[PDB]
Amino acid sequence: ELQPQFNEFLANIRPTDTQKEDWKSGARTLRERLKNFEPLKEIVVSTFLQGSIRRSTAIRPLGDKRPDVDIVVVTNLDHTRMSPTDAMDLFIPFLEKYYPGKWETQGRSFGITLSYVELDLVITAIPESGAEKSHLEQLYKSESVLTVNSLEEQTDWRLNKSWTPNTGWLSSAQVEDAPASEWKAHPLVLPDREKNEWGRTHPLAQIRWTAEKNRLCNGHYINLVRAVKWWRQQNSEDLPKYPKGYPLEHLIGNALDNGTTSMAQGLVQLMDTFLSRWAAIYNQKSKPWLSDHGVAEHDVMARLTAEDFCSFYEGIASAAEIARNALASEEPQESAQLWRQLFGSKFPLPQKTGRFA
Amino acid sequence: ELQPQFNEFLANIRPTDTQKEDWKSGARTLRERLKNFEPLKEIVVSTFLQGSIRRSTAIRPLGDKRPDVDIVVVTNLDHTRMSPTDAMDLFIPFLEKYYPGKWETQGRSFGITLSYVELDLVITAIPESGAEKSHLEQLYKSESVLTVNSLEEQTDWRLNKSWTPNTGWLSSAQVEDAPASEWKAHPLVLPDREKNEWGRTHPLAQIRWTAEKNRLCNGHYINLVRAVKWWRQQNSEDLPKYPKGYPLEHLIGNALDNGTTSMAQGLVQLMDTFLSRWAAIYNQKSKPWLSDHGVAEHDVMARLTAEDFCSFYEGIASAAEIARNALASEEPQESAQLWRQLFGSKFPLPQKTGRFA
Amino acid sequence: QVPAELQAALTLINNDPRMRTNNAWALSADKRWSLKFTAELSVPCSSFMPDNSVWHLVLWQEETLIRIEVYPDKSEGISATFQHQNYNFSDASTREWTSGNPALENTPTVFGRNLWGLEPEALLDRISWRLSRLLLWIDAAAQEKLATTGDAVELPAFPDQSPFTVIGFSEQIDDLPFWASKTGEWGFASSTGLPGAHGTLFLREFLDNKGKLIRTTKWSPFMRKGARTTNAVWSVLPTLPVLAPWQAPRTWQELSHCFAQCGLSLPDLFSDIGRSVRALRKQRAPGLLLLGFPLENKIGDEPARIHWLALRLQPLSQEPIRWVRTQNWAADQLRTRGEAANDIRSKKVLIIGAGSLGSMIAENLMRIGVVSQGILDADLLQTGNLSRHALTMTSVGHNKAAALVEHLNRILPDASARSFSCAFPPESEVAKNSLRQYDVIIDCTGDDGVLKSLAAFDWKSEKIFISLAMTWRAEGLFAFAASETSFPVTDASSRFNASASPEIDMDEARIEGIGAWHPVFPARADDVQLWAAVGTKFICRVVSAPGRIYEYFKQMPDGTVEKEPHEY
Amino acid sequence: QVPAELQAALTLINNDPRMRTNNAWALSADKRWSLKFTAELSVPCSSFMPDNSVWHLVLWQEETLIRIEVYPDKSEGISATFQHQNYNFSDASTREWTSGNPALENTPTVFGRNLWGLEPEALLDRISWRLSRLLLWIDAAAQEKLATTGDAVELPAFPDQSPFTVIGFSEQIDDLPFWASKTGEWGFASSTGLPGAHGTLFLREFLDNKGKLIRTTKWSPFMRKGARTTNAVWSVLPTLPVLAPWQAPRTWQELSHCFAQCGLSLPDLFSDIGRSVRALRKQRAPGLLLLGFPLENKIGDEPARIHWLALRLQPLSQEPIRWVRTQNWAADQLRTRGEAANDIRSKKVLIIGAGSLGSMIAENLMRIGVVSQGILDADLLQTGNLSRHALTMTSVGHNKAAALVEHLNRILPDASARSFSCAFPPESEVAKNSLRQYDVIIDCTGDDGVLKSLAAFDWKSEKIFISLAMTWRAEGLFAFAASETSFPVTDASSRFNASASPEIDMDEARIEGIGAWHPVFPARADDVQLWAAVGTKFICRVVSAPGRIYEYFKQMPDGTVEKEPHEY
Ligand SMILES: Nc1ncnc2c1ncn2[C@@H]1O[C@H](COP(=O)(O)OP(=O)(O)OP(=O)(O)O)[C@@H](O)[C@H]1O
Ligand SMILES: Nc1ncnc2c1ncn2[C@@H]1O[C@H](COP(=O)(O)OP(=O)(O)OP(=O)(O)O)[C@@H](O)[C@H]1O
Ligand SMILES: Nc1ncnc2c1ncn2[C@@H]1O[C@H](COP(=O)(O)OP(=O)(O)O)[C@@H](O)[C@H]1O
Ligand SMILES: Nc1ncnc2c1ncn2[C@@H]1O[C@H](COP(=O)(O)OP(=O)(O)O)[C@@H](O)[C@H]1O
Ligand SMILES: *OP(=O)(O)OC[C@H]1O[C@@H](n2cnc3c(N)ncnc32)[C@H](O)[C@@H]1O
Ligand SMILES: *OP(=O)(O)OC[C@H]1O[C@@H](n2cnc3c(N)ncnc32)[C@H](O)[C@@H]1O
Ligand SMILES: [Mg+2]
Ligand SMILES: [Mg+2]
Ligand SMILES: [Mg+2]
Ligand SMILES: [Mg+2]
Repeated sequence: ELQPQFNEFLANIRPTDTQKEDWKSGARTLRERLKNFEPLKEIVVSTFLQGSIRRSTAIRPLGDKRPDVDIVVVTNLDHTRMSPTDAMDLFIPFLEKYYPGKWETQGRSFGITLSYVELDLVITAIPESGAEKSHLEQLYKSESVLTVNSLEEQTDWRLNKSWTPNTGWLSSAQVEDAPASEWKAHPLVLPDREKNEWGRTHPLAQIRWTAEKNRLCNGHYINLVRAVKWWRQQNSEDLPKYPKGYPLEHLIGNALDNGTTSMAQGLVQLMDTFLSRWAAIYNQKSKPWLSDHGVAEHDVMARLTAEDFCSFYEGIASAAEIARNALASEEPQESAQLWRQLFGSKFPLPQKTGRFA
Repeated sequence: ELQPQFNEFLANIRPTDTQKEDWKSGARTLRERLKNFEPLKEIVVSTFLQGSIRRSTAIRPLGDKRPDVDIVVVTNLDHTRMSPTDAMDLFIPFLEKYYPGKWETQGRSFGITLSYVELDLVITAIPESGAEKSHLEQLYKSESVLTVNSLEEQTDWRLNKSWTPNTGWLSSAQVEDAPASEWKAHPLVLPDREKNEWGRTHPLAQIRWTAEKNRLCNGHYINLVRAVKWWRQQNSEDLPKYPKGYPLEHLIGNALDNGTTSMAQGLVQLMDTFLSRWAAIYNQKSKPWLSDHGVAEHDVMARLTAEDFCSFYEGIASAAEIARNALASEEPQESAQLWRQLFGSKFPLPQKTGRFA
Repeated sequence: QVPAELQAALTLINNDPRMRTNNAWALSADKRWSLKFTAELSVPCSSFMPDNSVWHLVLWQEETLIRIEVYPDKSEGISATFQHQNYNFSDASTREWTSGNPALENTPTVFGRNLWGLEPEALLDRISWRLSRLLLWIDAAAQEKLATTGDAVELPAFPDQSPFTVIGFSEQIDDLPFWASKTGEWGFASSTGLPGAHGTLFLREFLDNKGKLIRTTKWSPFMRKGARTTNAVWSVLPTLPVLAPWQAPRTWQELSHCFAQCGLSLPDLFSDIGRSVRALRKQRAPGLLLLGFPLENKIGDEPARIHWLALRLQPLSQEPIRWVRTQNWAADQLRTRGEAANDIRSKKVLIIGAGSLGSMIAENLMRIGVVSQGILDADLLQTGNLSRHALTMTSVGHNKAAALVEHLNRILPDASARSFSCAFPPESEVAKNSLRQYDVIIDCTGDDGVLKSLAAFDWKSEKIFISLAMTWRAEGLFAFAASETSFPVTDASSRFNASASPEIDMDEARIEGIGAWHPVFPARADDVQLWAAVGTKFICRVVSAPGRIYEYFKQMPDGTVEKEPHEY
Repeated sequence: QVPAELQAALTLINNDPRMRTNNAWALSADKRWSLKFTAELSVPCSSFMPDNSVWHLVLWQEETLIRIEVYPDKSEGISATFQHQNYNFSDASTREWTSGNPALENTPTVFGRNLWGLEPEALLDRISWRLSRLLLWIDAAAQEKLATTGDAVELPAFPDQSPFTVIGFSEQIDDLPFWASKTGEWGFASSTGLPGAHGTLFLREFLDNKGKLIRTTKWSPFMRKGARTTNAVWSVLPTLPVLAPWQAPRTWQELSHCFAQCGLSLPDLFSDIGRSVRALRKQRAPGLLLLGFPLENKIGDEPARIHWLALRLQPLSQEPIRWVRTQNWAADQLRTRGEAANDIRSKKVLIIGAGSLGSMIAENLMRIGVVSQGILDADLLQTGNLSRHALTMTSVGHNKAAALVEHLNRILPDASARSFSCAFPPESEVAKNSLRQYDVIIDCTGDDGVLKSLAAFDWKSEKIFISLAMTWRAEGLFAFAASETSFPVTDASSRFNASASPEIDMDEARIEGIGAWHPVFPARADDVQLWAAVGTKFICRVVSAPGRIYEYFKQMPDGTVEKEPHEY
């Protein structure tokens, strides 16, 4: 089903290597600097990478725009006493010292400008007390949480504190995931948009579910998410502003079925299932209700308007028509052109200098 | 008689030191290069400096103009057989080799352009044969002829082959001049303006007579010549183009009387004697006849027109009036201003950098 | 389990039309993966190389690099050593392959430029590259076309050569006829050890059978002062002693076979050496054997020089021969990495001032080719000066010129430097005559009295005068040059004063130390080195085109150098 | 006859209101012209200097310079030695003048800046200048105002000091209290001779009366390896032993008088030394006497350091005392001629690659102040490399790192360099831990594998990475710098490729020698030195302001250097 061309398209839509080394090195350096800072030595518990970068669901920005990298600093402060503004204000001297003239506070987060990437850090707190807090901190200080590699590189990654990176000379025991009784019922608290109250977040379960879904789909879920995001980018004029980001990924993950064989088949199945499930909601002019993987009392599509969902549904229907006619076509060039209609030009059609010392 | 102001004026009208080292070093280097040249090794006998530079009767050119330095190369060729053009053509390869793009042939001479001065060389020959030629060559290879110092520096200079430069720690025997039976009746042959025939010249007797006249005048003859030349330069508009150069110096030397006490007295006496001697010639509208020091059958004022002499006589009369009224004046400032009327502004009115290695 | 990359490599070998394989991969105790495979030829086979040749592909890793090497099979592989290949020796070990790995990285003329291309990074692509190069190499070896016209004559690989001991010699082109008439003659030779070096010797003189001097080698004054011990035997041969096709003799029997092929007899030579040693009571025992032969620099050219090989010194034994590496230390073979033009390398150079700038300039000139140098200085070296200087604490308390001359003479084997301990101008007339024998005069003193004395000195011939000096805080550089019989001082002073230079401020002038009064001028080592390099380039340019030249150089905070010239 | 210039000088002396003369000029056998003249004072006279002082004006010439000196009269001249003056000693000779010539060239504070002016060139003008300065000096000496607040404390001139022998010591500010409580105590001391130097010694350790260690001096590894011989005696004094006004004691009696003025007794000290020498059988005989005293750097300031003077070691004799010069080799007293900032002098620096650029950079860094350096290399030095390198033929056959470390340790007395003979990355974990103790990592290898290994290495902390390399034919220079936990290799490679650099052509690549195959890259010594200086400046600037920096440098035929930066 024109697999090599799809692989080339995926390679063309992924972030570059220079940016990759930039974000990895920046995360490590920030962790070391935060650890060595005396005023916040006891306060800071952990600093780990999250978001689309960690989940391998990011695309290359068009132009010279810097990619967004999401980092989380877990502390040991008590949210019942301290306001979010105070906790965020405790970190201003550190930024003024180590990052002079490169940091800006916006909303609930801090943004740091590096050479090729932009870091976005959020201050979070643990809402537990006693031995539960000790166990949570021990988990948050493990190698599973403190790894800078994406999910694509580590196909053996599991959410376990007894997990170690398996490295071979060319290519041991596969430790499985931890029971849900140890991490599922323990979320974290983070500031809101207005920094007036603390809400709940839980990213580790999101990462674990993404990894499990990719494993059950033979390593196609993340690439399909990337392809759908690129399609949204290409047809921006005929598509609404939202959904985008994590809600779009959640919709894609819900639509997909376990046991994906190839990319085109998965795309067709995704679009058809999306059309089938939300037809009743579409004809009633409403929006769906989807629960978050971490917190079961939250709605991911809470800030989405009904008209946005209707427009997205219409666009998905058109794309489904195109994909359906593309898959059936047996002529390779015609099928490739049909795919290029949606994905764009990046879908293909079937130096070291001398230094002395 | 305002002697220090006259001394300052003389110091102001003399050639600078940079030019002085330039011409001395250039003459020495040219002599060495001419000696080492194989094709002209036997031909060239001597190379010595002559002219106003040697006789200390030169003035500083106004502007950035390069002073004229006169050099003579004495050879052993036979003028009865060789034409002047052939003898001058024998030296073209040497100039093309050592002075590329800096030499130009004009009239009877070659002109070389140095950094700060301009050399003018003339090829000459000895018209004698036998032991006379040997004696003449021995004289021409002596230290008296091959010295680069001017007459002012060497007050003990004498025309003798047994003369050596007398140098003292702060301040021996004074050898006198050679008898006229050894050098006077032996001139040299040089090309003419059109390089069609050989004429006669004899510069050594000119230098000797200049030295003797300066000695008898207590070292004032050369300075008076310089002052008269500067006066000619200042009042150029009201004066004719000629006489200038050696004929002017000859007129000055003839006019002067032995036993000069001071500069102003000498100037007044010079002008008065000039007016007295040539009054009859002036009222008849003619020119005087003066014999050269070296060759007694030649007239120095041979190319001078009568009208030029008349105009020069009128200018000398006016200058004599000014000098006569200046000398009598007892007020120092008034006398200085009267002198400044003729000589000009240069007549006065009564840094090492740090280098490390 | 066999990893996927090795399976892909197996498929690649199977697919290739001119390659077959049946054995699978195998991991060794030394963490090396090996595979046995046969290769074919597209050219008529030769006696030395068969058509179906068996090889072993071996992959391993040392620190962070992955080594891919193909080794001949011990049982059904090639046995001879060709060009661009290591020695094919089979040892008594569990290894199934030999050590004669072809040097695929080297590109012979037969190897096409487009075919050679470049080396990839991925393991599989590198494997394909190596295999294609191996096929090209084996067909070229079959044709005996590995070395063709235009290629360099590389010496054959020698088995078991100590990587520490070195023997040095000096043979030039003009020495070729002298040895040419001595083909087949043997004699004695003496050597000297390099002082302070590790495992290095060099030849000094050549003798004959009865012990009479025939030739002496010229060295630097540092090397000339040494003990000469006659412990070598030399013999001139018609050609290079190499076995077919390019195999170096490993045992004495093979060397005797090569000698017989040339037309000589090794046992007769040994008997003669023993007899002559008995005859001469002074001689104790030679320890080294030197073989001399005419050698070319390119194939197709004619010999122009004699090369010597050394072996630790019977002809009928099968014992391995111990070889020692030899190097030619001739003048044209010392600076093949970059040298100055001949116009400046043939001049005698005198330098006045062995201080900061002068020592560095002298060292650079000695290192770039100028060997005839003289140094004029009369001061003593102190500990403080070593902050900006070219010598060390082992020269403290010595005259600057003498220590600098010794250091210069310890640089390269062709150095010839002289020292003068007097101050300019010298008093004795003999010293003046000795000074008047130089062609280029360089001033690196920064003193005006020296400039006046230079103008007051009678050089009696035309000379090239160069004056180099630095400014306050080493912010600039004055360079002046002229070509005359006498040095122009007024022009140089005027040019120095006219240039825009920083003013001297006593605030930055630090005192030389505690208990002292006089200050010192501020200058760091890097600034002085920068100006020394610039001055050396200026000297070379001046020598190329003599004339009245003045230049001023200025360093900028960003690290750049700007130049202001003067038009004459 | 008396020349005119001397007559004019006589008239000048006669005309001056505060000067008189009756004797005329006189020529000596040594070609010196001398004149006797009396001078007057405008300030109340002192005991040391009378009002009407008789002097002798002497003129002579050595080579091309004319010396003008005024010497005190032997009969009716001044007898004491003041500041800015040589020792006034009268010898048994035909000379009518002493040797106490005032140093008129030195400008004290009392000497007005406008009054001092500048020195003329003509003899008569110079004479007038010297005479005016002499009058100023004599009135200042009469007022005892030669040394005033703000002036440096110059040590008194010592009679008959050997100009060859030197004694070195190291005293810092923090050592002042330790000696402060030991005023009036005496003990023993040991010294060691500098290897290879001429007439230089240095102190090592200090003992007490019974021979027990109290203090040890730290030196470089080169100096630390030496034999210690206890042949000195030390004693701490309250003040500097100087006689009034600034006269250094010449005989033992004067030294005893100064000791009594301080409040001590020399004969008692000598008797105690003799008794203690008798008691200790191991001690043979001390040969030197060391006197320690607190010293200031400026008049009006307070003491902060201890200075030691040495004399060749009775108190009642009139024999002259032999003095030996002493120097303080403390870290702050070694580079008073220019040094780097403290930010880089306190960092531990590791350099990978002891080849051409690395050795020169290391030498420059050692000479400018950076003393804690480590070198990583595993190759051997050969004769050819000396064409562009910082070592000599005495290091051939050694590991590059070890020889470079020895050379660095032989530079200044405060060097501390280490060598590593392994190749990056090291195999042993201990070596990795040792490497992780450095702050700045510099790469001067020019190899991509090293760049990848640097990114593959776990440094466990934030480091400053600098990479320096040259281009083909040494026409340019790449400089890259970053400050991170891991080395960015992709960005560095992209910056290297983006820069405009000359292409590699094999025509200019000469073969390393005869009998070889591989070529070498062309580069002369001066180009490498230029780039090394530029790189050292770049390193200093990077350390001052860390960050992501890349720069490209290009040399031009005229001798200038241009720079292209990159904006991030
Ligand atoms: N609506 C949401 N519901 C639940 N989690 C959310 C939501 N928005 C954001 N998050 C969480 O916050 C993280 C950062 O949000 P962000 O908007 O930057 O998304 P993203 O997937 O990183 O975006 P992008 O693809 O534009 O780089 C997400 O990875 C997710 O874990
Ligand atoms: N008319 C002349 N009669 C005799 N000798 C002459 C005459 N013109 C020139 N000379 C000789 O030739 C030399 C060079 O002549 P030139 O015209 O250059 O005179 P000069 O005195 O050097 O001039 P200037 O003062 O312009 O430098 C003179 O010094 C003199 O010896
Ligand atoms: N940068 C972030 N890191 C982790 N979790 C986040 C981040 N941004 C948003 N979230 C989670 O996504 C959910 C949606 O947030 P949002 O739509 O901004 O709701 P609100 O406006 O009420 O904060 C929140 O519950 C929050 O926990
Ligand atoms: N450069 C010179 N060097 C020496 N003598 C010169 C020079 N120029 C002219 N003279 C002499 O000055 C005299 C006047 O020359 P000039 O007026 O040119 O006459 P002509 O035109 O007949 O040559 C000549 O007799 C000649 O000997
Ligand atoms: O210009 P040049 O070739 O002399 O410089 C190379 C220097 O760098 C050293 N080098 C190179 N690669 C390494 C590794 N991996 N480890 C240690 N040193 C290394 C060379 O030895 C040479 O000195
Ligand atoms: O920068 P620096 O002071 O070290 O350089 C001065 C060097 O020049 C030598 N020098 C100075 N003057 C002379 C004379 N007249 N003769 C010989 N050498 C001279 C200094 O000795 C110093 O090396
Ligand atoms: Mg994101
Ligand atoms: Mg974000
Ligand atoms: Mg003239
Ligand atoms: Mg002329």
